[PDB]
Amino acid sequence: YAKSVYWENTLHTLKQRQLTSYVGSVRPLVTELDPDAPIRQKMPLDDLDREDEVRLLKYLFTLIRAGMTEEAQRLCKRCGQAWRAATLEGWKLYHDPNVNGGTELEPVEGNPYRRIWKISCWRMAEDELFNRYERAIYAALSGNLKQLLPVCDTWEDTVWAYFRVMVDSLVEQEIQTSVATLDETEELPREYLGANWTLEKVFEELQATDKKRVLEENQEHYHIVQKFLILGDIDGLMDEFSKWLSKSRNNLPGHLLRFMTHLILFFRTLGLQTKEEVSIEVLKTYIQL
Amino acid sequence: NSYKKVDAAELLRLYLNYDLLEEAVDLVSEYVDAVLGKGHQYFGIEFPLSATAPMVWLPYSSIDQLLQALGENSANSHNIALSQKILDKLEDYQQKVDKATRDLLYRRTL
Amino acid sequence: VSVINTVDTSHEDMIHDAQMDYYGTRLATCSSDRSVKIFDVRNGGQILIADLRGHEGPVWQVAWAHPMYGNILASCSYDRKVIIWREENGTWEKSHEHAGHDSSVNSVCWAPHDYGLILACGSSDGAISLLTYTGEGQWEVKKINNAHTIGCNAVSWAPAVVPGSLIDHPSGQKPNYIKRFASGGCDNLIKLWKEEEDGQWKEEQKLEAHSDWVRDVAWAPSIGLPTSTIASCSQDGRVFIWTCDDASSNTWSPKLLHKFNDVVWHVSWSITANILAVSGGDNKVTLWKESVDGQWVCISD
Amino acid sequence: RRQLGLVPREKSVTYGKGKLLMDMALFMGRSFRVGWGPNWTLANSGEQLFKVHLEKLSLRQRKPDEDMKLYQTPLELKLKHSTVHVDELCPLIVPNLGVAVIHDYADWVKEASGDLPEAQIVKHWSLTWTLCEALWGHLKELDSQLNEPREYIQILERRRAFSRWLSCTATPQIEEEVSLTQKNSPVEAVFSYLTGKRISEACSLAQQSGDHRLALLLSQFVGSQSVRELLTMQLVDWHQLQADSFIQDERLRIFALLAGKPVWQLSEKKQINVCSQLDWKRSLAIHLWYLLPPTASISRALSMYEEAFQNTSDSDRYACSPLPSYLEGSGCVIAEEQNSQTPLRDVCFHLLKLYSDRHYDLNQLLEPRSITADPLDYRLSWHLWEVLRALNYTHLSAQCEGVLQASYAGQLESEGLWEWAIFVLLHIDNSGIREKAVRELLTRHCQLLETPESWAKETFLTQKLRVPAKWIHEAKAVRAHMESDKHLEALCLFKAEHWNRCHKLIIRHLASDAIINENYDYLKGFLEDLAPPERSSLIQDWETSGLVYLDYIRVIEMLRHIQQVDCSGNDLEQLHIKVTSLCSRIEQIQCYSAKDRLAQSDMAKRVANLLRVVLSLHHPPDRTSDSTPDPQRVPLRLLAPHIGRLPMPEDYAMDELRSLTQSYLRELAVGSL
Repeated sequence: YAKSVYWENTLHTLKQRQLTSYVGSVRPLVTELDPDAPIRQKMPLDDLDREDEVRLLKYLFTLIRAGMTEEAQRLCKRCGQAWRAATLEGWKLYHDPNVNGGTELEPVEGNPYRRIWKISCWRMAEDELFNRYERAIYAALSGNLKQLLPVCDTWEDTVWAYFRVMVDSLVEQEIQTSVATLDETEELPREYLGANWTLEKVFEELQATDKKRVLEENQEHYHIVQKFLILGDIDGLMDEFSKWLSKSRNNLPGHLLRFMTHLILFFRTLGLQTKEEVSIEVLKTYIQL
Repeated sequence: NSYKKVDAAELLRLYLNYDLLEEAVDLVSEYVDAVLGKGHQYFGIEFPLSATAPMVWLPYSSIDQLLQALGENSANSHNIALSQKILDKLEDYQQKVDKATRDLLYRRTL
Repeated sequence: VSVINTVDTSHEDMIHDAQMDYYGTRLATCSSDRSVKIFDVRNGGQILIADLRGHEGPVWQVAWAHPMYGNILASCSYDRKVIIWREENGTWEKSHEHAGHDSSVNSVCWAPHDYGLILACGSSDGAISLLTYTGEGQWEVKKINNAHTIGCNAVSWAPAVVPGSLIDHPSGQKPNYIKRFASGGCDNLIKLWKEEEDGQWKEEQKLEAHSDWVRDVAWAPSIGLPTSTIASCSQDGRVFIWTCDDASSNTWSPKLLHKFNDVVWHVSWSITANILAVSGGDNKVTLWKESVDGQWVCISD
Repeated sequence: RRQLGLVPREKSVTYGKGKLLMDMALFMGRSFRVGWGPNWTLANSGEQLFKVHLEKLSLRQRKPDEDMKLYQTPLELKLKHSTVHVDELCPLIVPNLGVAVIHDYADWVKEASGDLPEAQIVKHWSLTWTLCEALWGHLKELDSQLNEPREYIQILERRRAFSRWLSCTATPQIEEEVSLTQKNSPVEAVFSYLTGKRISEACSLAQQSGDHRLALLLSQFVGSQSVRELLTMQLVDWHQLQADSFIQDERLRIFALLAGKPVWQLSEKKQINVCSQLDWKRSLAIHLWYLLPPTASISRALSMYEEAFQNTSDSDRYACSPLPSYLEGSGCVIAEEQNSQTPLRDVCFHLLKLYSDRHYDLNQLLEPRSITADPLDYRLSWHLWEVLRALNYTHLSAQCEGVLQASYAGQLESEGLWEWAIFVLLHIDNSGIREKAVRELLTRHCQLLETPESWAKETFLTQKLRVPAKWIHEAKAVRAHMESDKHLEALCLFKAEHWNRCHKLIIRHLASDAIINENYDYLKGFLEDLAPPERSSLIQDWETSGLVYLDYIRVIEMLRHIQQVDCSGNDLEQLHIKVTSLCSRIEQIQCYSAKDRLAQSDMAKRVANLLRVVLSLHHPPDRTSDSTPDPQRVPLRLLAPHIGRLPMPEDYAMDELRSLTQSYLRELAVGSL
């Protein structure tokens, strides 16, 4: 709805209330126009800007959920949110290359207060006054799995939430072991710094979830293959193929039997071992396809 | 003249509960004329009867009971005159409620 | 018919409404004496629970919430207010006060619990308000300005299972609850209202058959019935039933039930939808039944 | 004063002024509203039905020991003759396609037809179900045939059975008519017997009266058409010769009946109508026995009877109209009602029409006005439809089925049979309406007091009707919110399998008082059924709360056991590991009240003493003194690193320090010996 200014309808409504001809109803609204005014005053926008902010925040999350964080910055820049376009940079790892004595001059990269910025982004994830998608945007850049899972509404989104935070947490553990910072007096949360991770664990937590969709998708044939290829476990994968053939042989999807055959041929072409009695019975089932 | 600005109907309920029928007749004689703007400020009323205002109200339940409470003593000419003093004034009011209603309907149909 | 109880409701002045809870264990009553009075009525007893004074005018309707949200009551007044009241630990206090109307608020009605805790209110300015509980004591307020011309008199919600409106849904998805309500006014109109995909509220359909000011309107509960049905009453003494025989057609038929000797004030559906109660201007109630021949027969005269 | 009444409306100063919109006390100051409640209850404020009544819509004046059997016995018959299907989220109940139900009902009403005060309604239901026995039920004649019984034999046995029913519907009135007429006119008594097919008794009375050539004539009339034609000539001759006018009109009425003449025209211009003064059943019986051959159908007798009571252009009416038994004898000449385009008739006549025409109306057949003097009594209406649906009649409207099922389910809610209102609503084919109607009704009627009556209805609904028990406890949780009990809310929410609602209530309202009273074995009953990995991996905050309270209880249980049995070092290693796992976790409990903070500190004082008893069983003495193991011999070196984590107040922690300095000074006093 907004097409020449950020929060254009609330800005128009304030400029209309400043006119001594305002015989309108006084809907409670923000009186300030910085992007924190709704949370500092605990007051609403008018409902056109309050649709556009909710539309925009889902598109920004959908782009970051696709690695398109640079497009999420360009969408913030395109929608007049020059401020949110800058917050979407603050996660970048710090570097001054010139410390090693350059022959010419090179740029300084990242954020030398990335730790304090992650603490601040975690604080933006945990107040219920922020939108689920803005909380998830800052969570996916600060390790807050606990505020990210409230938006991840597919199996792929739920696997992604665990793996995205597992990398971010292991990166923080190597950095906070190797980079001796001084006089920093605030902690990143011990639920995230004290996080033990394994691949097997992530694929038990994905079976502990209340999200019934994920519990039904975590039983379909390719999502099962995706678990086992991520684990590297070919031994349990051939017992899945046995657990399928022994129940379903004549009824299996013909393209899944083409895939099961060609994955066994790929493993054999790499010299990787398989449960050859089951490899034989997949091949016999595919000749019988 | 404090309590009239809070509820003249809870005062009229009290005056009927305590048989103060002449104070009730002159309280109704003020209240109807306060709604007709001659003293609205003494009855808490923001706006007297106009096709430019909120809609008004009167305790007709208590007024019907006052007219009966007078008429129960119909052997007295004073009770008859006090009843007429209400009735004659309530049409002098209700002809203006009719006009204010017609003046308002002609401002919600244009 | 047989009497159970004859409650001595301690009101000094005219009663405008009398409503029980979802279980018939409690009774709320409102009046010209600026009070709402709540009673226990179990087993034919009477005990006063509260004298809820705290409107400043005559109170024109009461409405109990569904017990899924706890012991909540709403009431509306001549003073432009709608007050929400709640019992917590066994005492009653005010849990909201909405004064956002430009004249007397003549009716209130809660949504089906399936839509969330939402109240609707109709006003003598011509508007309607909707109040949605957002959480932790807070309320969103939507105001449908000019919803009726001359004034708004009554509001009643559509039941959250619209008949037929499930056939296209494959097993394992949620119902898309199409929130709707009906409202009557001094424009002689009944109007049907819907929430759209932006969360705004819209005039969906008009229902035009009374020759005078509509006093009240009530939607029938969709228990067993495959049709969608409404009752409404008028200042010319009519009552119409209105059927909608196909929920995809959105098309309504007016069926005259009766025309009385004076005004009809209110219309009230049984909790099994099969019977209508009708409040007449000669201070009576009459009771009405649909036959298997689809004809509306009196059961009180 | 005293307060006066509300002044009656014709003396109100507001009278007629409801349009004066600018004064709210004229516009609404004499309006009122009314509120329905469950069981067909109403709240009111009018002139007769300040004050409010509570009222009920109810049928008759309460003999519960009698009234309820006229619902419950038919319902415990119908629940044998439907199947229950469980392939949806809400089960469906469907009729058993067949005939048997007609006999279950017909022989039940034969028993019920005696002493019961609803005797007029029960006897009309007896006519309806013995008519279903006559028109679709068989068990006796056709059922003797070890071959598929031909349509012709069915049409004939249907007429043979109905040619009993039209006598059984006539006998008590004939037996009163004869008791009166016999001693004044034997000719009217003989005619009355003949209108019920009692030809043997008519012949017997004619030999008793001295009318022997009338008795002889009557004795032969059961077959030979020649006698019907011989009396047809004899009447034509007596009329043409003007000899008729010297014979009794009452006797000419018998001769006309026998001759198969419904009206006879005499030489006086008198007419003798044979059906005059009779009821509608004996009128139809004259068409079935005297105006037709042995070889005609029921449908031809019914159509010749309908040809006898309507207006034509060419004949006077000679039969009466078919009317419900509660309108018979009334004298009501229905004056052609100028709205009611369908004239009312008996349910027995509508069933005879549906037997004569498979596409005849079901709406006027199932409407209670055809059955009873009450527009609220759907008892027979629903049980007729749930036999016609079993007989594969399918041309009722879904609005009319919906109005029948909702009206009879409301009749069952109102007189208190709400579990049978569920049985009716479970015959709703539409799943989305069926689930909501059953859950909405359960949400009203399920009580927190699990009484013998609630338990009988809950076990009936779950064990007969297969109603998912989750919704009984969903309803009890919605009731527990209204009646504030958060133990019965937690328990009924737990009986609906959403773990986080039970757990985050237990940890705030049930855990602290249960620990404070050492009621461990009760708190355990909630926690070990929450504990399984397929439930507990869904629970927020479990490992720092519910698992801490539960590991504390299971540590107490494993010591309660070791204090009674010769257990192994492997089990005491486990106990020391379980205690060491618990100290820096009682450390972590979310204690919202002073009770929770006291439960946490007494759990901590108990754990500090458990740790000593576990360690003195790891440090037993050498085998030179037969003494019990000393908890004060425990090394300080194994106690202090774990006690220095327990959330204990000074009044608990400085006592722990006196116990620790006692073992430290013993580590010195047995270091210098």
